[PDB]
Amino acid sequence: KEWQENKSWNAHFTEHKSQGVVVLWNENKQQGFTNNLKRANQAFLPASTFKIPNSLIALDLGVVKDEHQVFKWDGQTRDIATWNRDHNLITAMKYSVVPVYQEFARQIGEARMSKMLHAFDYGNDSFWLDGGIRISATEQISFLRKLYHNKLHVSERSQRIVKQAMLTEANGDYIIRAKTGYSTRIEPKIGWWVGWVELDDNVWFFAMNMDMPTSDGLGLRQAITKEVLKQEKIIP
Amino acid sequence: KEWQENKSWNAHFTEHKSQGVVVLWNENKQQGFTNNLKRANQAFLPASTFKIPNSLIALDLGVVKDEHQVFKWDGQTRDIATWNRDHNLITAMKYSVVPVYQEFARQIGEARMSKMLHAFDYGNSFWLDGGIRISATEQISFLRKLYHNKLHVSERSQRIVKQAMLTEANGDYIIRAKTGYSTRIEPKIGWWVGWVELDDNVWFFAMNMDMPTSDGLGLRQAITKEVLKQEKIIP
Ligand SMILES: *C(=O)[C@H]([C@@H](C)O)[C@H]1C[C@@H](SCC/N=C/N)C(C(=O)O)=N1
Ligand SMILES: *C(=O)[C@H]([C@@H](C)O)[C@H]1C[C@@H](SCC/N=C\N)C(C(=O)O)=N1
Ligand SMILES: [Br-]
Ligand SMILES: [Br-]
Ligand SMILES: [Br-]
Ligand SMILES: [Br-]
Ligand SMILES: [Br-]
Repeated sequence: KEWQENKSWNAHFTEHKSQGVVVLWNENKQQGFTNNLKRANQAFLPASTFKIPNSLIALDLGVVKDEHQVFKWDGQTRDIATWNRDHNLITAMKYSVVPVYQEFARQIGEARMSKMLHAFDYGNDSFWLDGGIRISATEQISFLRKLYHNKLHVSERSQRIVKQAMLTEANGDYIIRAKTGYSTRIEPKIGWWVGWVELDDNVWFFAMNMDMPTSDGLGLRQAITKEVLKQEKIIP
Repeated sequence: KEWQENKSWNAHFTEHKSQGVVVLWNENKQQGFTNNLKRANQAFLPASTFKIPNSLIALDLGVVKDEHQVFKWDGQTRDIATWNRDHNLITAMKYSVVPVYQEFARQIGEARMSKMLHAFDYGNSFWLDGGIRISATEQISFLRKLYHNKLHVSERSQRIVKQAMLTEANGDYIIRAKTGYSTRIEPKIGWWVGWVELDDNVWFFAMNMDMPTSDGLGLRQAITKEVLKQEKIIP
């Protein structure tokens, strides 16, 4: 619908010698805001943000029975400690456990994965890491709004379970449901944070990506998004 | 002399795809604020902001008798229309009439210019392409002496220059200020320095910003005012 460029948010990026985009969508007012309309509409690899639709499809097809089912560690030690243990959907999403999601994708199969992504109108195996799938910030928001309103073609149940699994932060002021991403297999190397802020009276959808040349800057994904949310008085 | 960085003002620069510093000084609270403590303390060529001390010295030495004395156009046409006419101190300051100020400087002479700038503790054609340099915070320090009539020149000299600095006034505020554009030496910068008089307080300000072309000159005032609006110093 209607979009507005707010170049003042660029200050949040330059303060950290960083480049990227934040996109906000005010659900009540049906209005979007971004520091960079062009980058807002540039498609990148989803990386770990692909765990949202992967989770939805796995649940809807019964590849994942529920958020309690245990996926046993395969015993192969990997360089992220949190991966080297048993997981359920909740902890697999929280710790971005690629091995668990690769197994989901194999059991889903490329034919069913394709029909589901087409039905989700999601962007355009390992394809979400080093393959052809691409999605923009504004496309992330468009997908997330369908998930929020249970409007994706999968069961309501599938959508409620994934939204539970997206829980990141909650207090008396706000709830954040979101997914982090880090795309390194193809240039440019970017960090993602996509999801939404639930308030008493409104929802603010958000999608941000930023240049991530090294691991060191990963915290800026959350820190820069929150600086924008603070500035717009969406959270304290 | 306590200073505080307020990085939120950087929004006013980035909104205009621009880089620079604004420095504010709250006279009542004796506190300063800037978006960039480092750039606040970087010295640049004063350019037309040098007309403030040049005016003060010219008046104190009797090179300029008063704000009404006429400086006759020398008849040489220059690329700034407003320069191609007679001027007094008021219009020479308003239109930044370099030829008038060069004549002041010649009659002052380098010896008296030097002793006066030392007595003013001012910074470290010389103000355009020479050795004189001043920071935003040094501008504020000089302007506060002018405001309080504490520069070593006559009170009269100081009142006349403050009159000549008048830029804008209404029922909300008075601005006394001088614009500058430094182009002879890199980096090319715009200046706006002066103060905002309110009923109960004075806010000193000094801003400079990268000015690669003529196109952005209005941002000197526009960005300073966005900061003054945000801090609720003016509506
Ligand atoms: C999601 O964005 C994941 C999270 C851990 O940052 C990344 C992990 C990579 S594969 C493993 C690379 N790092 C190993 N130490 C990934 C992907 O390539 O899509 N998602
Ligand atoms: C002050 O900053 C001046 C205003 C007009 O922008 C600016 C003009 C330049 S050119 C000097 C003119 N040369 C001969 N008449 C200038 C400077 O060079 O310092 N200041
Ligand atoms: Br929940
Ligand atoms: Br991640
Ligand atoms: Br007098
Ligand atoms: Br006056
Ligand atoms: Br000027």
